[PDB]
Amino acid sequence: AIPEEFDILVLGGGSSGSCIAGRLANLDHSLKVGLIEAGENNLNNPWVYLPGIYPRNMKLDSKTASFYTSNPSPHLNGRRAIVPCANVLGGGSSINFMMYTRGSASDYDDFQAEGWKTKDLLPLMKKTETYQRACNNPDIHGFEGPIKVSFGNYTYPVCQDFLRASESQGIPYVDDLEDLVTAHGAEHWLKWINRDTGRRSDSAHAFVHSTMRNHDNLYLICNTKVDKIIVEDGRAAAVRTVPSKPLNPKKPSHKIYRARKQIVLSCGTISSPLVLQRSGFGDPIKLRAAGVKPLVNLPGVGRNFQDHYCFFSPYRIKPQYESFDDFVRGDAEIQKRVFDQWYANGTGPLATNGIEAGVKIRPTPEELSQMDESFQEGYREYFEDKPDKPVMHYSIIAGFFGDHTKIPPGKYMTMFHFLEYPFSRGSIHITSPDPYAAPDFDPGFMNDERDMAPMVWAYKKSRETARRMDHFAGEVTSHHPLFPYSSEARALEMDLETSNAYGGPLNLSAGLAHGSWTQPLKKPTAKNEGHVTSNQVELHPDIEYDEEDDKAIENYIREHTETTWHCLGTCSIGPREGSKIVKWGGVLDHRSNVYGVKGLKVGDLSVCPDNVGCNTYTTALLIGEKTATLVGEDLGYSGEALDMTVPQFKLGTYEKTGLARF
Amino acid sequence: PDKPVMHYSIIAGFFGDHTKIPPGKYMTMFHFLEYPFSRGSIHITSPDPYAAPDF
Ligand SMILES: Cc1cc2nc3c(=O)[nH]c(=O)nc-3n(C[C@H](O)[C@H](O)[C@H](O)COP(=O)(O)OP(=O)(O)OC[C@H]3O[C@@H](n4cnc5c(N)ncnc54)[C@H](O)[C@@H]3O)c2cc1C
Ligand SMILES: [Mg+2]
Repeated sequence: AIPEEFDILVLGGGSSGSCIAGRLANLDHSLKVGLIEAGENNLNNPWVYLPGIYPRNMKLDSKTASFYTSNPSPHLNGRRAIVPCANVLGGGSSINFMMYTRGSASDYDDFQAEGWKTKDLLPLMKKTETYQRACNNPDIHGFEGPIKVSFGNYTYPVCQDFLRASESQGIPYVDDLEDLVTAHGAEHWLKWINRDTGRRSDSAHAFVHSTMRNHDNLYLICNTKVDKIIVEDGRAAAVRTVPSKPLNPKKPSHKIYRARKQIVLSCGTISSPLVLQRSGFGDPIKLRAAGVKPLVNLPGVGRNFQDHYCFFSPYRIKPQYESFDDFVRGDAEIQKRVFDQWYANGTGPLATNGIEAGVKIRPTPEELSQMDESFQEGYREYFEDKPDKPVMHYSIIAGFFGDHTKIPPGKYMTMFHFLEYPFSRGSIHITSPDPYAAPDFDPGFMNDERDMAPMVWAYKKSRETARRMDHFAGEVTSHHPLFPYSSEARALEMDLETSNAYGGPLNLSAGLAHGSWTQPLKKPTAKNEGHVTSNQVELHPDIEYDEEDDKAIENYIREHTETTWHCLGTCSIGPREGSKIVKWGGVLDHRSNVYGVKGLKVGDLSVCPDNVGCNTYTTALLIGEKTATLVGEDLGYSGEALDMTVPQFKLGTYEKTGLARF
Repeated sequence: PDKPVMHYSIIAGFFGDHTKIPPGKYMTMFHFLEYPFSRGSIHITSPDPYAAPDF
């Protein structure tokens, strides 16, 4: 039922690869497009389409992730950060936290490609999603794309508090932070959730599984890891593959698919440089170490790796407030209701991503003056020039994203912060011919001195905005930076009466404190009389820092940052000779053709020369449709019907038609 | 020769605030120095019986 020779191969099941695959199959119908993926098929998989069970996908024993491990680095205090990668069809779209956001207009301009300008990509960004939200800026958001975006069907009350708290810190509340022209802001964060159904909006169901029902000319080859891309006579005409799991040691197996006219790498920013390097694309010197024969000289493959630096800081919440923390804990009685409401209706806690509100930031020069002089020096060259770019982002999660086995029982609200444009640059490289062998690579977290100041400053900022929220009960001190014990900057725990409130009536140890493990939090200043009851506020004292209280936050960040999976770079656009933005030299042409070979293209999110200050999923879709359009013109097909609409039953706004709301 | 310098035992549980520790079952070691060298003091600050001494 599967033929050996596809017309257009599309390696990878990544969200970008599903874009290229779905769009490409659609343009001709007659054309035969075969997609190859190293992972399980995900059609109608309950653990994928329903949004609220996202954290499970990240477990270490979890099937759907690869968990690459980095070489140890001094900068992380000897820490060896894991760098997880998606391993299911649809890529990370089947796994992601479903945060929605969009990068600055300056970002796409920074690629400085012959194309790829924001002015050109705006319509293409507009073509790939419908916008369930009550849009005000309708000249930018699409309104009838395959992928749906909304606020979900449930809303934790945390968001209003986070907004009233952020607004008091001099951070403006902007209705749309995805406008592409903003630094400071706050918003009720959008999610990749189909509001009309409550399902996750991954690219696979929207592009691949929606096309296959409708059209015969698409082949899905799940569970076949790519080994190598055979190339001869200057054309990339084949791709030998191996099974994803080597279950038959005595007789290893492989298969060689053929592509008549085009080939495409959408394997993600980690796997892809490896696949090029196994084919011999790289430095001959670096490649002889693995014994692979160097076919083409591309030093830039594997270089210029880039991430974001998230780190979580939980704060305990009052007992009376709602959280998803007890669902993922997870109780057998709460969880039953949480599912039962979703099947019965479609609107429940399960039908929402955890994160509820968030704040992009660009520091005031007055507060910028106290940052380390190195970062000031970086700010002048990098951000001084451009107004559009945020330096750092943080949001708020209505629960604890982490291991609940290792934290005290209760309900928490956890702040999430990720640096927007880390200066640091990593690398990656294969060590062995074997597909299965783990690459050695240096993500290079905190490799550059300049990356620390914004991190510390955002912890100092987010703590203050979590201290002004109505929900706040006290920091969880075990998961906060290790301040000296007598410091006034210290992370205080929950009150005694709240300790009784969580402990239950029958506890024999609530306020009992021996060993001084934690310090009780002081009562809030009394509400003013003579104010309107709705305007009264009771508030904790502001905290202040010294050098010894800064070193602690610094060590905290060094010892607890990790990849945010916004990884990109490696194979990237630029001159073959080299450029300032890509010191080792680029490998792609502006038309996404790999240098030195004919017929090979990259659809990965790796393509980007430099960071996009937004969650990476949107650029995945966008780059996937760029490479799709490029393949389209490369085939010589007319600009008429060059647009490649997927089948879908469009639902209107509920007031336009009666069949579309929750 | 008779005098121990220090003692510790073992408690078949966690003697402390269970609200502030992750859920599970623990065995907690307990150690107390036998003869601390240090010497303290105590003194009343006020005539009132109820007043807390500084010490
Ligand atoms: C846990 C998690 C949470 C995230 N949350 C968010 C979020 O909330 N919002 C957001 O914007 N971004 C988020 N992302 C990041 C975002 O999903 C990724 O940037 C995006 O999916 C990148 O897509 P890609 O096409 O570049 O790579 P991928 O989606 O990883 O595509 C790569 C595919 O190729 C396959 N593959 C790899 N090697 C081979 C090989 N040798 N042969 C065959 N197949 C291979 C992989 O199995 C995978 O399916 C998150 C990511 C993680 C993983
Ligand atoms: Mg990834």
